[PDB]
Amino acid sequence: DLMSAESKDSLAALFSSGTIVARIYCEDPRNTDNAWVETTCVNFHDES
Amino acid sequence: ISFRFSLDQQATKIPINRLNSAVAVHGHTAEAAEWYVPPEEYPKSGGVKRYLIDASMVPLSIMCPSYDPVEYTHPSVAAQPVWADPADPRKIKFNVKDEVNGKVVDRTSCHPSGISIDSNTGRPINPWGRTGMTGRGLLGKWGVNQAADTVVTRWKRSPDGSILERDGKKVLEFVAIQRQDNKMWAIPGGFVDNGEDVALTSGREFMEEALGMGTSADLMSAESKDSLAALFSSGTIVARIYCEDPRNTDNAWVETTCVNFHDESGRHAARLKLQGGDDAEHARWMMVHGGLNLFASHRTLLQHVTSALNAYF
Amino acid sequence: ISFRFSLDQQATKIPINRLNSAVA
Amino acid sequence: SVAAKTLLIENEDGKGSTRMEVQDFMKRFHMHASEDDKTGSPSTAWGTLRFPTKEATAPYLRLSVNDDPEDALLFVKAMLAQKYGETYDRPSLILSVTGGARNFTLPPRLETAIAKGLRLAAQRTNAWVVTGGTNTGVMKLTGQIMEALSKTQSHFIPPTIGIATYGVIIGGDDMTRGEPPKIGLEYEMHKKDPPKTTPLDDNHNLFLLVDDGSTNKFGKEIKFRAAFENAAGQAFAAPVVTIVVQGGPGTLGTALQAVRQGTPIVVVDGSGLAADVLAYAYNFMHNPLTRFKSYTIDDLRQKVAQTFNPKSSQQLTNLLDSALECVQDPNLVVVYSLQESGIDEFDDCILKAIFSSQGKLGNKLKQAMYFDQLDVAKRALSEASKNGQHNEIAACINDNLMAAMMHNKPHFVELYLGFDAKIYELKPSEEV
Amino acid sequence: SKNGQHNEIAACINDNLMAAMMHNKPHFVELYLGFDAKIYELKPSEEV
Ligand SMILES: Nc1ncnc2c1ncn2[C@@H]1O[C@H](COP(=O)(O)OP(=O)(O)OC[C@H]2O[C@@H](O)[C@H](O)[C@@H]2O)[C@@H](O)[C@H]1O
Ligand SMILES: Nc1ncnc2c1ncn2[C@@H]1O[C@H](COP(=O)(O)O)[C@@H](O)[C@H]1O
Ligand SMILES: O=P(O)(O)OC[C@H]1O[C@@H](O)[C@H](O)[C@@H]1O
Ligand SMILES: [Mg+2]
Ligand SMILES: [Mg+2]
Ligand SMILES: [Mg+2]
Repeated sequence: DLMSAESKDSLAALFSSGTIVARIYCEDPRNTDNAWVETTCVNFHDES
Repeated sequence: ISFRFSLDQQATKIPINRLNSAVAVHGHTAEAAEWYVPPEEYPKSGGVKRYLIDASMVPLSIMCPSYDPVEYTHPSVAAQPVWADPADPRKIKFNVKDEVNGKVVDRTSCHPSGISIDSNTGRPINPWGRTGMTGRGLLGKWGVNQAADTVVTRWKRSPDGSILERDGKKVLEFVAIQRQDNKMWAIPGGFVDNGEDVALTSGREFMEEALGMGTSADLMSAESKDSLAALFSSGTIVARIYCEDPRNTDNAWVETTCVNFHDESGRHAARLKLQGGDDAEHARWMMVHGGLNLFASHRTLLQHVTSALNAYF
Repeated sequence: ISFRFSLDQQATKIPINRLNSAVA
Repeated sequence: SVAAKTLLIENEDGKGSTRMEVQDFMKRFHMHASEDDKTGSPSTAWGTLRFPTKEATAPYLRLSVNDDPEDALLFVKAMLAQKYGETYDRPSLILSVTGGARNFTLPPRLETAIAKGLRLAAQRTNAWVVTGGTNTGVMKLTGQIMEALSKTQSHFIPPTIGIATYGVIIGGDDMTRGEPPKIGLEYEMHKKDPPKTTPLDDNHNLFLLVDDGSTNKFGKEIKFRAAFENAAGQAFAAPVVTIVVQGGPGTLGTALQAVRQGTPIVVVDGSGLAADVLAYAYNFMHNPLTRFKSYTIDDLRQKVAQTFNPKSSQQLTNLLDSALECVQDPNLVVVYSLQESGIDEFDDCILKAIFSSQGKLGNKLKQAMYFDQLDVAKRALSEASKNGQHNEIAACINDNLMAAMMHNKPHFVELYLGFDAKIYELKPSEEV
Repeated sequence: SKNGQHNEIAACINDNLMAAMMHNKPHFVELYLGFDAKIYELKPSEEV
């Protein structure tokens, strides 16, 4: 369903402060020699 | 429970490595140029209407050939008082301190580009956008009308003495006046007089408006005067911005310097006897928050005060 | 009441950007 | 009964009442033929209404929005003075009950608890209860409370004044046309008028129909109601206490006008709708207790949007701004909780609202004496004792001791005698 | 009561009051009667 639109402002407020904590190589079981997954991790921390 | 919360927020309190993921939520309506457009009816003008323009057509970089502003000057300004510049703006130097009758006037704008002078009439053009109206209107000085605002603040305290806390930040409280002309609450302040600085103007307007001491109430006890002098000795200029004032025109606009007088202990602020005088009707202590409905761009000024003091907003 | 006051003053404890309006 | 030809209106000096003809006094009330009209025409809509199963008749007056509330106050005083004589029992408390009328749905326990508190306060203080004039919601409930109150009384019956906007009343058309002194006109609540659908409450003792030249528009009587209560409060030197239970947008406007005119309000938290919004706003701005540190302007805005349905951002901003403007002064708002605090503390909230005003100190001591709260009176006297205040204390201590003897409160008599009240310098209210 | 929930409360209050009478718990009977349970709208479990 569609979000109430006052709740949307809160979610936008949550997503405005993110810190990239790591950019590492994944230990993913689907990895091969010609295709591998590497991840960028974004942390959204809610202090309050 | 109060100490546990206070010690807990005293612990996990807190442009590079910063990412904005709001574009996933909104989409193409992430940010827009939400500039200021003054209301159609000019205040105290007897029904004189401006030339209506959309908020997306205002900046001076944009061409806009369909522009026919109205020339209006108020009768009070046209009667030529002491604080009003002459109707012919020639021989006046802008962007530097200019001497009128041996008195210094600032005339410098906080805009980075500066004030540009029209070659045809010699009148200044407002760098902050179009307003649909030429002439001076209710403003007495061509170009930048320097205003000084006085935000006298104290921490909002309960009878037990503990400061009220909302959203993990301490709550401020400021002196607010009800304006005589339009009955909207506002920060005390006024236009900078000729030959005077921001210090004198800020103090004088706060004394005249919030306290009513401008030759109309009574003389202060003289022990109380030392406390008021102690309060006024530590002020920090928090912002120098362009006002979203409805009286602004293309040739006269208000720009404010905001001076914050913060009372950390709260002793000097509690000895003030608030009583509206001069061009203020009522004065009261009012809680600072983001949902305040104040005159012009005073919410931005309060935002700057709370940003500087790490208070709730 | 003593700790509340002490913790409260331990929080909001505090020539350039300084203005003196005592002349008014 | 024989129709009155002359009426006794109390003078503006407050020293006696002069007798003059009814049409001469009644000339000052106006009506609007249409919205466009400003100057107006003579009213011609005043008299008494007879309701089914009610023995007594209720006076009604249709007046305009620009009319002086002191004149309407003089009208109410003149009728009571006519019916019960010059020395009728003056009110020491004006209790205004406002709130939800259509969508006023509540659990039975909350009503009974508010009803018990309202009934006790009303019976102990001989209060004038001012609600709306219609037969819906909390006003109808309050009407039932004063209906039960009206049976145990023997001589003096406190008026239940209903102030309603004219134009919504189904018996409005019948009452205005005709011979101005209408004695005992029958009111038909079941009769079908096509445009209007709201009938008058049969338990209200007097009706003020405020007119502005409109039809089927509500909330036009709010400014006059606040002004009339304030005018009445100044005239009888009695505190005015507004009580807010549930409510829609006009209840918010009623509370806004009440707080602007200096009248304290008592908001019943936990009853839902506008009362929850007002209580949330007050707790966010003033309450230092810990549960309210997570309160925010955004959640308050969400509450206003979910309750009132403003349908636009500017409307939401005006309602939110008005709600925040109501609870700006912490003294003028008293929040009662029907689900957190105790059952017998509603009268303490009403007394706290009375105590929160500025003047009428002798009346405030009298009000404390009526509710049987010595500690409150003792604290007020102790604060006055610490604050010097010898002139104000000496002028009112004698009448308060006298009042304590008349209303049979011996603990208050010993208390007042302990606070430097000489027994032989007591004075009577009237002159022999 | 605080959470509104009027539909779920009204559907189950009658049977609970009935059950309280069958298992001999008078304090629960007074409690359930205080929480807006009309005495004459009580219904039997089986059909006669
Ligand atoms: N005094 C009234 N009497 C009857 N019906 C009313 C009244 N006021 C409004 N209504 C109807 O009820 C609908 C909404 O109901 P509420 O939300 O209960 O209206 P509310 O704003 O609470 O009522 C305000 C009025 O109530 C009085 O206590 C007070 O004097 C105020 O004028 C409105 O659309 C309107 O048709
Ligand atoms: N630059 C100015 N521009 C407009 N009005 C001014 C100015 N200087 C003084 N005034 C006068 O001061 C009044 C209010 O300003 P103030 O009292 O300084 O807050 C105005 O209504 C004018 O009468
Ligand atoms: O002379 P008044 O109108 O009182 O003062 C000017 C005000 O108009 C606002 O833009 C300024 O910030 C200033 O507060
Ligand atoms: Mg001024
Ligand atoms: Mg000013
Ligand atoms: Mg000035």
